Amino acid sequence: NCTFEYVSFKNLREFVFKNIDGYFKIYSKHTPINLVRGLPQGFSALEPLVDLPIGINITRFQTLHISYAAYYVGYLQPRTFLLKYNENGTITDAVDCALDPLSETK
Amino acid sequence: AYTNSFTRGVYYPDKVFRSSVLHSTQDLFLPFFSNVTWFHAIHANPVLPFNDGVYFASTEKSNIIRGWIFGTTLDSKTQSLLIVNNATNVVIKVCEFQFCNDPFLGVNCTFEYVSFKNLREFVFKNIDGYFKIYSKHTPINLVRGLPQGFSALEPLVDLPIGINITRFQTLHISYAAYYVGYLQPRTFLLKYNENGTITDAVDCALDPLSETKCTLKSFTVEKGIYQTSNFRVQPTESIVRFPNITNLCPFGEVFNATRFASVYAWNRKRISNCVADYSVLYNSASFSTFKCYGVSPTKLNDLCFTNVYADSFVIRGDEVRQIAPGQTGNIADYNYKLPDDFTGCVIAWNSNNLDSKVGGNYNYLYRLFRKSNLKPFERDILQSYGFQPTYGVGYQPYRVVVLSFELLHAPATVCGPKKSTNLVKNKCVNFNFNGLTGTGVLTESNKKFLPFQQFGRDIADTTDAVRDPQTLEILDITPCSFGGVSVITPGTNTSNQVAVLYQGVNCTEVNVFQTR
Amino acid sequence: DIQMTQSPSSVSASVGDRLTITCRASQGISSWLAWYQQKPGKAPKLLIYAASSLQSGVPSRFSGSGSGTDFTLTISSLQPEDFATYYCQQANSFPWTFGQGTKVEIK
Amino acid sequence: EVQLVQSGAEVKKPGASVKVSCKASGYTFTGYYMHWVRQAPGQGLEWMGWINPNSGGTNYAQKFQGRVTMTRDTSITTGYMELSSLRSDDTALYYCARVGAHDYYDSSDNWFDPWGQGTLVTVFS
Ligand SMILES: *[C@@H]1O[C@H](CO)[C@@H](O[C@@H]2O[C@H](CO)[C@@H](O)[C@H](O)[C@H]2NC(C)=O)[C@H](O)[C@H]1NC(C)=O
Ligand SMILES: *[C@@H]1O[C@H](CO)[C@@H](O[C@@H]2O[C@H](CO)[C@@H](O)[C@H](O)[C@H]2NC(C)=O)[C@H](O)[C@H]1NC(C)=O
Ligand SMILES: *[C@@H]1O[C@H](CO)[C@@H](O)[C@H](O)[C@H]1NC(C)=O
Ligand SMILES: *[C@@H]1O[C@H](CO)[C@@H](O)[C@H](O)[C@H]1NC(C)=O
Ligand SMILES: *[C@@H]1O[C@H](CO)[C@@H](O)[C@H](O)[C@H]1NC(C)=O
Ligand SMILES: *[C@@H]1O[C@H](CO)[C@@H](O)[C@H](O)[C@H]1NC(C)=O
Ligand SMILES: *[C@@H]1O[C@H](CO)[C@@H](O)[C@H](O)[C@H]1NC(C)=O
Ligand SMILES: *[C@@H]1O[C@H](CO)[C@@H](O)[C@H](O)[C@H]1NC(C)=O
Ligand SMILES: *[C@@H]1O[C@H](CO)[C@@H](O)[C@H](O)[C@H]1NC(C)=O
Ligand SMILES: *[C@@H]1O[C@H](CO)[C@@H](O)[C@H](O)[C@H]1NC(C)=O
Ligand SMILES: *[C@@H]1O[C@H](CO)[C@@H](O)[C@H](O)[C@H]1NC(C)=O
Repeated sequence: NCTFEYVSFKNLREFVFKNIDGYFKIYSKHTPINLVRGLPQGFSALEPLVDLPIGINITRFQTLHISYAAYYVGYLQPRTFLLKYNENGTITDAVDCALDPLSETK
Repeated sequence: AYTNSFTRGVYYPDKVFRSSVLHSTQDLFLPFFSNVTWFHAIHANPVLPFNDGVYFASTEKSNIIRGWIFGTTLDSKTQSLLIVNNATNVVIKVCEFQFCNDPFLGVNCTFEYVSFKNLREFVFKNIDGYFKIYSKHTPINLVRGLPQGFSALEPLVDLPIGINITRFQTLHISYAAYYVGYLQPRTFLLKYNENGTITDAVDCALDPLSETKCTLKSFTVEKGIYQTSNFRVQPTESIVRFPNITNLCPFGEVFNATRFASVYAWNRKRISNCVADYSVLYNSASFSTFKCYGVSPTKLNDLCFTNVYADSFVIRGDEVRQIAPGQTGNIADYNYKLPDDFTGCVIAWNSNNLDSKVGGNYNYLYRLFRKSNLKPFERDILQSYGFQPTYGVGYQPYRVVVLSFELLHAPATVCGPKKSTNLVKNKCVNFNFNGLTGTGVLTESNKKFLPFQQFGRDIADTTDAVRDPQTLEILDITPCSFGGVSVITPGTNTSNQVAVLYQGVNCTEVNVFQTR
Repeated sequence: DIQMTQSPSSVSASVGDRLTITCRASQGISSWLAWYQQKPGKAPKLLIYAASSLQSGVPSRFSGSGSGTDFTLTISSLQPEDFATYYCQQANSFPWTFGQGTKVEIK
Repeated sequence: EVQLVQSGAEVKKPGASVKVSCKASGYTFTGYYMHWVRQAPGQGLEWMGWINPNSGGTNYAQKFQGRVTMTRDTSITTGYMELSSLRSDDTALYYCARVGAHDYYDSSDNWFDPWGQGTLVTVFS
């Protein structure tokens, strides 16, 4: 009962998965890193790649490991952000308008 | 023949007394200096259009013109206004008169009334069924043409006839030239003297000087520069853009399927995540039955749906009529049932060449008995059809495709591919890029959009540029030239010559001097 | 229902005459019209269908024309055996309905 | 030969019923509708209804609804028209006629062809 099918540390692969009015929006950014212990510190914006109009109520998820890789899970909140667009239209910085009074001032 | 209307054709717009005042009013007036057709009555009484109102004038020396006829056919089939003035008796009738092939005077009626040296001007207009007649009589001494000057026409008669008047003809006395003009929704500035008589007028669209006079509500303009009207370039054509081939939908493998299923075991194909091109139903005239319910096929390529279901099966001609909401029979009740609120289209064509064998094709079956009727869109999985080439049209096989459209509270992935047009650069156009519309000039740009970015915006959040969905180039959107029109003039006590400044524009879209 | 009005109700013509019979529908029926011939003591017989198509075996002096609301049965060269009553019939919509018939007599 | 042969003329009392038969031969019986058309003294023709001999479905003119019944017996390729509660103006020539289909006007199959010879029903005491 399939309704859709598509077929096409050194590497950090970040993703955002959100469902707005039935649309499953996937964002990602790949960048080389040289760090095993934890997430590298820095800023990098994730571009959209895929938008699947599935309309599915998603409440849980699980990862898939290749067995013969740490991963992190965060949650989104309705925060206001100030996004800095450079001359090429790439987001290079951001201010979380509720992190602290200085960010609120900015 | 044509003559100069000069300043004729001004009438009192209403019944209000005014004095020592310049009053600006918008009504159907004869444009100043317009051309009016010149007819002769020497040694010529055609039927003229009425349009939105007619200005009429004549010059007389022996009272040759004695009446007018207004109507549509002038042949006793409809009501036609007839006005006749014979010696001292003015006669007005609206009977369904039977007129001659060429009406003239020799030397079911709903209304009746009975009462060169002379210029008699008239205005005839119909507003909401009221036929309004204005006129002014004045002595003249001129045979060649209309005298030059200004004279306002007072109202005399208002007949609430409610008759649609589109043509008129004049009446000549045979043992007198006349002019026909047309009214336009122009704005006029009317000068009322101390006695309430209109003595002059300004046509607020004759020229920039008249626009200035109207702006200041005066017949005298002091030396200086005045802003009278905003200039705005209009678009010439629309531009509709959609990708050339985003993603098509496999409607071919549903209609052109090598083999079909029986009606009791009808096959369902799910259409999702693809642009639905319905032009294969429009172009392909090989369809026998094409009926839609709840939606129209023309307004289908511009409408989104959450999902589309394509049901396909085979029945005979007598059963094709059963594939519809509110139908009964073996097929509707036991094989394939459509709900009463079905929203879709039913397509069928004669497949006798494919689904018939010389020994009878018995591979297509149908359910004959069932303890209850099927629910809408139910598939229950028997009698065999067995079609022959010599079968009657009602018993020949037919391949049916039933497209059903659903719209739920979910994202719609199936919408439709609308035809694209050519793109015109460096011209004011009304553009549509992936559903985003607007007006502006499309030019080449050097903006490096990222592969995921489709539209650009400026500080004001307006659209700055778009990426053409067919050719991955960035086009700048510059709103079409606009500004203001200023009139530079010395006072009217010196000269009526003016200069016009078009503010913040190039001398392109408009003795021309380009300034900053 | 769709009313079919035939004219004339009767016509007398000579052998060899060209004869025209008209049928007017109360609304548009495209080409959904037929013409039948009923000879004395016999059942009607299809002559023309789809306004202008000749039924197999029918003499080609019987022809039809028209579309929409106005239809014409033509007999190009009248024969004595054409003494009969002729009926138009619409099949655009049920109930299928007939004209009142045109009686053809021979001088 | 394709032919429709009807039963013989009958007299029936007012209020009674009549059942006319139409035996088909020379064609695929279940492959064509059978229609009934009647012709009253003023030789007008009046469509009565049809039976689909394949499905058994029927459709009657509103004038005869509740009073006419059309049936068939496929095993003997015969159709029947029964008209009940007969009245004086039911005196008429009753015809059966073959019709191939009710969709495409462009085919000769889809018109009345052929007709039976008619059955005269006289309603009188
Ligand atoms: C996805 O979740 C929404 C919301 O929880 C569901 O919407 C509910 O639908 C039922 C009947 O369809 C209603 O009685 C509820 O009131 C709806 N919820 C709200 C909050 O209004 C939706 O049906 C779910 N989809 C699926 C496939 O389970
Ligand atoms: C005079 O003209 C008007 C407008 O052409 C006619 O109004 C039309 O009336 C019919 C039915 O009465 C409507 O179907 C049309 O839509 C109307 N037109 C418009 C533009 O709305 C009016 O009937 C005409 N009067 C006479 C006597 O012919
Ligand atoms: C298939 O999934 C859809 C979800 O949209 C559901 O409505 C349908 O009933 C399912 N069919 C079967 C046979 O599970
Ligand atoms: C934008 O891209 C160009 C090359 O396409 C690069 O030279 C330039 O430095 C980039 N801009 C920034 C702010 O890095
Ligand atoms: C009216 O006709 C005159 C010559 O008869 C011409 O000079 C004038 O330009 C015409 N008016 C317009 C608006 O073209
Ligand atoms: C003028 O015309 C009217 C209308 O036809 C006619 O009745 C009348 O006799 C004519 N003559 C006079 C002197 O009124
Ligand atoms: C008379 O004219 C009126 C127009 O208002 C029309 O309605 C009416 O039917 C006409 N009567 C006759 C007998 O022509
Ligand atoms: C107004 O009418 C009077 C006479 O009634 C006349 O003397 C006066 O000059 C008129 N006004 C103008 C501006 O002509
Ligand atoms: C759409 O048009 C572009 C521009 O020519 C072309 O390169 C591309 O291949 C087209 N799309 C398809 C599916 O061919
Ligand atoms: C016209 O009016 C202007 C007022 O700006 C004045 O300076 C000028 O001298 C006047 N000229 C005449 C001829 O009255
Ligand atoms: C006006 O247009 C000309 C050519 O059409 C161009 O050379 C000039 O720079 C333009 N001026 C402005 C102010 O846009």
